[PDB]
Amino acid sequence: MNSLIKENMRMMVVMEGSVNGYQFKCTGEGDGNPYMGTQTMRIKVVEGGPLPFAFDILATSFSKTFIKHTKGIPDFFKQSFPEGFTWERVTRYEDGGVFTVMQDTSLEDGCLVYHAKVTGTNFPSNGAVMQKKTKGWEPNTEMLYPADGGLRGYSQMALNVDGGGYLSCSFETTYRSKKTVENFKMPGFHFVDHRLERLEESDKEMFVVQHEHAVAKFCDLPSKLGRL
Amino acid sequence: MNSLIKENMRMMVVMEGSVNGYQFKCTGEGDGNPYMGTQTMRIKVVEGGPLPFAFDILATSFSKTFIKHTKGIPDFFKQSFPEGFTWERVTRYEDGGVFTVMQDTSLEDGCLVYHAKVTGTNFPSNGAVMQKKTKGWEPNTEMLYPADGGLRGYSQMALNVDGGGYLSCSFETTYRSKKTVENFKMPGFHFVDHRLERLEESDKEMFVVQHEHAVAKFCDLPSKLGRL
Repeated sequence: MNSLIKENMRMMVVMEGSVNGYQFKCTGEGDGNPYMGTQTMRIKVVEGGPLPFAFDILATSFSKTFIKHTKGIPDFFKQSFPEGFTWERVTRYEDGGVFTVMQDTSLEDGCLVYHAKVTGTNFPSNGAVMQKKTKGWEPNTEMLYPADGGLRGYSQMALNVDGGGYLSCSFETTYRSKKTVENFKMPGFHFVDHRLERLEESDKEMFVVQHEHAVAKFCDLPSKLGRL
Repeated sequence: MNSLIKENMRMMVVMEGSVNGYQFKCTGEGDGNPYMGTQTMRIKVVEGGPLPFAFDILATSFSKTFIKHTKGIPDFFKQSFPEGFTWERVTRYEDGGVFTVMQDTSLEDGCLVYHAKVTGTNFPSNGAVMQKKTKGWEPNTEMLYPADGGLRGYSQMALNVDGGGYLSCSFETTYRSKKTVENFKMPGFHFVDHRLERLEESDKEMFVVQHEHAVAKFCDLPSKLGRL
């Protein structure tokens, strides 16, 4: 309902960085329905492939404009255009892996443009990520509230691994709008349900197709205090 | 649908421990509708009151039998009777407070009986908890999966504070059944939505009434992979 965010939008991304020292670069292009909360991206590893670590640890770093907003929840991301927004995140893994990201989101000639700078370290050589024994993420519920002149999110995610168990992680995200705070409506406390899925891959994950469904919502449960 | 867990059940609790060294003891009694996911408890501070820290940090330690289970999710807790279950948890606060709990849940003469041993430390003297500037929890979504011969949960919660912002925390819980694993159905990966609310208080929180609504569920979002 921002005139610049159409019911169908394209996006492209460049990701550069390293994991455990292993330098790489990826590019991607995709499209989605921003108001329906759906999107698809086709990603290529263009430098350093095939990568010696699980592509799953990169998956959350490739698109916040495509969240369906329900109930009365203002859309931090769609309201930000044309100025756009940034996000920064630190993910911590249960077996010691760490992944840090700085992301810029812009709009140019009608297409969303993403740059992600990423740094991963301390993934154990014996672990599912460096042995490529990982098998995709579960859905998850992000918890958000305004903080520090931006929007803070907190996430906890479970990564399936070979044999049938899970590797957990958590992250904190700080989302920042390039539009001045006086010129958009800030949301309050809310949730975003996510379901990040891999649809296709080839060539030892040198090509990956990912999809996300995402919906901003309140907790569905009734309240004894008349609270959202 | 365990014959020992009736549609209305009573419970009683004893909590003993300390926070920042401050010893205390609480007792409580309540009742609820286990299959509806609702419960109410009336709690008294019987030693050490009035407490010099926010009662809100004790709130999650006072009842897992009262979760409404949807879809196909076996109920770890209701299946455990008559043997019962335990839980252990470590909560970590964003301003450094830490709270550790060991809990036993039994059934005696038709009433649920809880014992919670709690230890809290490193709450800052300047913080909302020790200045009693806290104003109740937001709802939250716990993420669970079987692990270590038990059920693991991961939670992240936001505590309202005076002035309008939040103090965040996270915790990991290990739930263990006293019934042998061969004799009940273990759930898979799932979520529990919670809404823990304070309804009444008196006497500088020497008396507190709390309510919880809790529902076990899958993520509501559609999947491109035919997954729950």
